[PDB]
Amino acid sequence: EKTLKERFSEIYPIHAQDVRQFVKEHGKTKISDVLLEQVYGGMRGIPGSVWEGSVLDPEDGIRFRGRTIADIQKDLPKAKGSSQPLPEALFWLLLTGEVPTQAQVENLSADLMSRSELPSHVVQLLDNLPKDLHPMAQFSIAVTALESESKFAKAYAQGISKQDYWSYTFEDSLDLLGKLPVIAAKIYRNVFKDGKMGEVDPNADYAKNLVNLIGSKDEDFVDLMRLYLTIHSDHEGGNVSAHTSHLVGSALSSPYLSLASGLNGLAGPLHGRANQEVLEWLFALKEEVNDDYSKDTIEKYLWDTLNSGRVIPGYGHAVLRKTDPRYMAQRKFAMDHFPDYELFKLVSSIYEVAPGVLTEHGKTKNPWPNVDAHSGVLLQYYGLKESSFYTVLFGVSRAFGILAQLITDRAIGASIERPKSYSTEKYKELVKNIESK
Amino acid sequence: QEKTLKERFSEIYPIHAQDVRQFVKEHGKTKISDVLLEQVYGGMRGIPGSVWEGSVLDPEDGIRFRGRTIADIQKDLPKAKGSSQPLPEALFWLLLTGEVPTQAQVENLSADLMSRSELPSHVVQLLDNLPKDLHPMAQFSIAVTALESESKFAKAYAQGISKQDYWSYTFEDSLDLLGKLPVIAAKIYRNVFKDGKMGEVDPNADYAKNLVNLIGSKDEDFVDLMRLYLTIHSDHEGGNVSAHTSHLVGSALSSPYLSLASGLNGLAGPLHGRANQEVLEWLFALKEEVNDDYSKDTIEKYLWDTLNSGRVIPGYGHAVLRKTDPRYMAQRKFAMDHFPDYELFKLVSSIYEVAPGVLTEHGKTKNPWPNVDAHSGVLLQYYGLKESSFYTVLFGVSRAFGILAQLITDRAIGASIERPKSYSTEKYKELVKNIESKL
Ligand SMILES: [Cl-]
Ligand SMILES: [Cl-]
Repeated sequence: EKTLKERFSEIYPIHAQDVRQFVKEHGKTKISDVLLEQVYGGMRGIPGSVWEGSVLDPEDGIRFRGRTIADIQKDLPKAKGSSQPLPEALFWLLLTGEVPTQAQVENLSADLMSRSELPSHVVQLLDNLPKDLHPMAQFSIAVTALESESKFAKAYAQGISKQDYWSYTFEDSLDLLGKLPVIAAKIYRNVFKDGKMGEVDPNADYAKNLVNLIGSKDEDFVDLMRLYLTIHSDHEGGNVSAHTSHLVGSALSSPYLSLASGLNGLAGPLHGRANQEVLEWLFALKEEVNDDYSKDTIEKYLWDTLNSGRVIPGYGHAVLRKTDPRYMAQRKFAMDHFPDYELFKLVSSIYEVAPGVLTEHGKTKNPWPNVDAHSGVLLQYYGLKESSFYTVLFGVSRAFGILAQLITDRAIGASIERPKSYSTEKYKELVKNIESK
Repeated sequence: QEKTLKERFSEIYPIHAQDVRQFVKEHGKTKISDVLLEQVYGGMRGIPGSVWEGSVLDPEDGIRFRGRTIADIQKDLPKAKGSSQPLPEALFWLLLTGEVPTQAQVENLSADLMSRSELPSHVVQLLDNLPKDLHPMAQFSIAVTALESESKFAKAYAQGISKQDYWSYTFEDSLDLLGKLPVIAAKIYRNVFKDGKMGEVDPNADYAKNLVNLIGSKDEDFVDLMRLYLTIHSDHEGGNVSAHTSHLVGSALSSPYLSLASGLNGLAGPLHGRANQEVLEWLFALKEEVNDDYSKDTIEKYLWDTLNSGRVIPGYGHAVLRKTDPRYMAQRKFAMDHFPDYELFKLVSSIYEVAPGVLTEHGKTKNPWPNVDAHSGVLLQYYGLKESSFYTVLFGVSRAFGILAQLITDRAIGASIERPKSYSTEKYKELVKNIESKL
């Protein structure tokens, strides 16, 4: 059977020619306006990214290569005896657009584990960093330190042609992905435990390797991380982390510098800590209700929150018109594994009444929860109680979607992202000249 | 006593914010550009997608810092005593406030940066243990990211400050970071290319002098060159990859450390921060081929060969600027006042005398004039900075002035998070087809 690289080598030329023909025959078609309020409002609504892996369906939720969450939960290969989709199977789908067989996933898992040994200088680096340096900073530092191994950087310096960039980008990406669970686990053991990691089982999959090194053999913990790392793998190219990695990657920086930069954007409080924000709100709610998850007590707390200008964290979509299927997938996991967990029963009680209160409030068009409203409770259940580590887990997942698009961008020879800038003084000049024609 | 940078800026940004607010409220619906399909598939070239106050490129007069040309800042900005060169700390004041600081204000700002220049021990340990084969730019952004433990904005945000006070902690982190950048860069240079031994910071020295001192020199002509170098590379609009990257990461409220580190990683890209080294590599190849013959006949032959072979003359040819880069002329003048007999400079000057006419007669170059990158390497080579894998670190030590100036301004006016919309190629096809069917 074909490997991932072999199958992608047959698919990318078709995509590259299709893109060139598409732009040649339709490049002059205007697809949007640029209003002054958009360049001053973070380019909101501007089509400014070509991202193949995932598209947000406003009616069915995020779609990975046309597949919904229910689609990948049904079609993607699973580990033996498990019901959860494997994140490396989704990576295959993101990169190629095709569903891999069972044997292709396991061979890809084995290939990832064979690339998972951290170089000596990275282990030394991480063991000496102070514990009060945030794990996301330690995360992107470790990723940057792997640049000495970059096959793409060496290939560029040795005059490799542009049409061969993808191959070394691919190898760097798989080299990087194999070491991400080891880096994340090393940071977790050093900062929060005794600094002792296990060893990488070469037959373990991506998620199982991360959980084992973190320090558990619980198969239910392994299944949760398979679900977690899958559903967080990709969400369009407009978000800060995806856009940052594409931007740095478009100047031909290696996957290591592109992922490290994307992680720093994911570290931003407005981007990657929605998980932590929900959990702090849950604990602040739990301290005043004291096991009372009744309809009246929760609805009163929700009305007092909505009437005080605040919002319910994790609720209210801008575009999605129903409950995030990623939220439902985590809800099914909790109901099958620990339905009587107090922190879940609190989350479940909010889900039972919060859509109705937000609707009655009338200031929320789509009163439904997202993935971040349900992820922290499951992590807490398995002992991942240190929320300052949650964005690291987010980064271990989203790196799949980030590196898939990075490989694709080099395969088609995507150009450097360089828009034009003006000062406010100059924008007032441009606008004055336009409005007086 | 005169106002500090923080005190003067705190008086200026409320005016800038109200002007931005009223401008967008009245004119927000005005269309300023189109988005063609070839643009979203072409890196958004020509798209207005950034608000960058510090610098704007004047197509006739070169890059302007808050309206000031290179000649303007050479005249108006304060200088170090006995020196004719502009101080980068002075340009930073101008980039942030739009106003020219006094001599005493620049000196107190230099002293403040030096008081924050002490690297914490875990950064010293980290840099010393990094292997020599790890690229300096990678070590540069690693060390900057390691300083995140000192971030006052990160600690204040977690405590729960108001949105109106974001800029204040962003400002402090930015000055804390600026003070340590010469130390980080010099430590890297000693460890990778020298004996790993470094001097101590002089609390009375300026930003460029501290950098040259720790690298291992006290030559005043070297210090003056670095004053000029760090000044003219400080900022160049907001569309370039490193400036755009730091704005994008900063728009998610990441600290200046993570924002600058991400910007440096973009600057490390071969298509962004290596024009200086590309020109130098091409200069050395010419010298080997011409056997040190720099005659007009010999150089013009080599230039026609390069253009007829389908290649470009590195550093020559602007897309917009219609004359020689004033930053090139400022560097040409420095060499003629310090070492006009240097052979490598005579090569650069010999090229400058004949390349514009050759490119013009060749007829394939609209603006056949050299940029700042055509002349920076030869100056760095004269004073012993011959390790070209270090030039982008020096570029970053300068460009961080403009990056951090805009990041402070972004937080002061509460700039929104940059988040455009993406589509797959399949969805773009459906979008284009529906648009064309209605035309
Ligand atoms: Cl985002
Ligand atoms: Cl650029």
